[PDB]
Amino acid sequence: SVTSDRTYYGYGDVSVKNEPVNVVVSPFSFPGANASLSSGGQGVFKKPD
Amino acid sequence: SVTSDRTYYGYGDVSVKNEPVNVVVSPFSFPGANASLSSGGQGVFKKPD
Ligand SMILES: [Ca+2]
Ligand SMILES: [Ca+2]
Ligand SMILES: [Ca+2]
Repeated sequence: SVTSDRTYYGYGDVSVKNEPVNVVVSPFSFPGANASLSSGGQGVFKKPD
Repeated sequence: SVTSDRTYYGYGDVSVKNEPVNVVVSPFSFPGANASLSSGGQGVFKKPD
């Protein structure tokens, strides 16, 4: 007696939470400790991490 | 839902404090002590430091 509207459903959800990367900074204080940078000087400074 | 502005930062500082050199002067009083410089005289005067 009923004319069914033939439509059933399925569903799902997608969760995009974080950003791809975290650029953790540990800044450099390049004259350093137990060192010295003078005017006109020339050299190299290294920070591994 | 958010469109991230994808920019992270890193930083560091450089410390140029001193001038390259210190010209310590210890002046000379060349007629010296226990010596004598006369008019028209000729000679040599030495200061090691
Ligand atoms: Ca993050
Ligand atoms: Ca140098
Ligand atoms: Ca100085």
